[PDB]
Amino acid sequence: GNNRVVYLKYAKAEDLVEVLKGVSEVMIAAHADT
Amino acid sequence: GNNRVVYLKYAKAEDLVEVLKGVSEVMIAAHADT
Amino acid sequence: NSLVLTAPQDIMNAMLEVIGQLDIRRAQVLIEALIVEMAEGDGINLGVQWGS
Amino acid sequence: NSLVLTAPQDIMNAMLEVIGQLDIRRAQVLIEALIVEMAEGDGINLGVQWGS
Amino acid sequence: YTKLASALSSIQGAAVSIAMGDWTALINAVSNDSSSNILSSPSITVMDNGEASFIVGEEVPVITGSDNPFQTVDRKEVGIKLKVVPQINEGNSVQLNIEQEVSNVLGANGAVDVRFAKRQLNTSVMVQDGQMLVLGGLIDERALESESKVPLLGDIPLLGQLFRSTSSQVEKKNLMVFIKPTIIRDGVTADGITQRKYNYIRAEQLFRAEKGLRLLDDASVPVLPKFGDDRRHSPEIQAFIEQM
Amino acid sequence: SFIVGEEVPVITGSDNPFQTVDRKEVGIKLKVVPQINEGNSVQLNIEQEVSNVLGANGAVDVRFAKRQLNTSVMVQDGQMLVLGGLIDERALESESKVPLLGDIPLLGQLFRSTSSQVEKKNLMVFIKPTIIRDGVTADGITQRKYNYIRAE
Amino acid sequence: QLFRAEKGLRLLDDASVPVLPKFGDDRRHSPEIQAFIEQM
Repeated sequence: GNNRVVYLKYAKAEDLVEVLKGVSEVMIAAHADT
Repeated sequence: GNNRVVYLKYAKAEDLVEVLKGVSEVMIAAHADT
Repeated sequence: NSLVLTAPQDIMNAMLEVIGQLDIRRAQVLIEALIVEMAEGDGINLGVQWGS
Repeated sequence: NSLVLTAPQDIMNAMLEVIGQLDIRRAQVLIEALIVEMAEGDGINLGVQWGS
Repeated sequence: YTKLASALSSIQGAAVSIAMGDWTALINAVSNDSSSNILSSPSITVMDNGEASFIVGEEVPVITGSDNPFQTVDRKEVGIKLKVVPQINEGNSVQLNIEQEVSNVLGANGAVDVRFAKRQLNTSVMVQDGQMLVLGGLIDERALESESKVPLLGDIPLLGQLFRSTSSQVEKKNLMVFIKPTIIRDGVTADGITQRKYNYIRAEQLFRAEKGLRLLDDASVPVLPKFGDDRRHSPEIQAFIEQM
Repeated sequence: SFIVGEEVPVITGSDNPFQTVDRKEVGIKLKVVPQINEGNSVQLNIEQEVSNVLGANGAVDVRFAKRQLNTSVMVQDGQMLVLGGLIDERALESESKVPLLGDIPLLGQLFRSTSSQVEKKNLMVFIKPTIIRDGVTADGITQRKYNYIRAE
Repeated sequence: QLFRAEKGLRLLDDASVPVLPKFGDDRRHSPEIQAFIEQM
């Protein structure tokens, strides 16, 4: 399970990418349509 | 099976290229007409 | 409308398979829109004026 | 409308085959469009006015 | 007669003057009613994953930085406009990106340049193969009342109407937009759709040719040929070529 | 490219010291790019337009009546396909009357003013390709058109 | 629209009022054209 896709309920993925970049350092990407 | 062509049902390939570039790193290309 | 390809046998076969998979027919869509507009209006004016 | 080619025998033969495959006749298309326009209109006005 | 002409210029309905001795009574009364009903149906055929544009209308110049030494004029489009990009899934659903507009030109009442009446919907939806979906609409209702009266005389049970002025207005508006896709995959479906539309137009033309021109030849009306038959000469030329 | 029409000057930044005039095309216009498959189908990229000049009623410069279709389709060798169209219907009613006198069963027409209007519009565009591969087909088509004109 | 077609145009034909077709039925000709095409 080296890759996961997480569907967010209340947050915006583009917002969480910046926050999680520091914690991960690992790749983080956001799909806005879904 | 070193090469595959995937036909997308609901997403746009140009959108998924950017997302999958990080996960693949391997070449990813999008054909918009199909 | 032709592709000229030069490559060894294995890359050639892979590329031919990819071309064959991407060289297919597209379907068509007929799209019809329907715009409906209805308007109604009613007014009444009544008055008496006196002058001298 | 000529090509001058210099190359060894094998590249020469390959290039000649490619040229022979790309130097062919194209077909033609006659394209006809058809524009149809129809318009109809009808109106009636009727009134009585009184003056003094 | 200038002042009298100006006084009566804006009168709609009854405005009747009764003289009863150094005292004039002017009675005004009017009732107005209006109705409007409009149906429009633009259509366009595209390929999967392709953009299509449709306009029926006008191209109007407008000022973008106005005798004059330099006006900075730009030409814009008004009318019925449809821009669509479809995307068929592998099955029987179409995702549509749609820009739909109905717009016309209204004269400027106090503006520097002409105005545009505009109704626009921009969205993206999913529809089934041959089903209809509602994109948007508007329901508007409006009621207005107004009264001016003499304070105590205007409430008398019967004689108060002689000291009152009343206006009432009601307006209702209903607008709706629907869209419908249809997938064509083979030649038989396209042939059927084209034959339907062609035969409709040709039937209208044949009916118009039955009741021909009022004071001209009845055969001069343009009528489409039969489906897949191509043009033919008029009967006079046909007889001339048969004789020759 | 095909045009039958007119070339009209328009203002793009208007006596006058500098008008910035540009000349545009109006008329019947057809721009087409075909692509034949290896068999009997043609993919067409089409820009079709019918446009004329209307006088300005309150605008700075002249107006153009315009009907344009831009699309790409697939058609068979000698078959017809519908590209687009418009069905328009319109009904308008108006009445002004004296409130109570205008509803009398017979004498009310003396106190009324009525207007009614109906308008209908139908527009349709079709396209049709035909593949010419040899000289005999082209000769047949040319002979047909030539003989039609010559008979007239 | 059907209610408006019941009380048709004041001084014109009552069938000239635009009325939508039944849900999923598509356009049909007016009765005069229908009779003309039936006779033909």
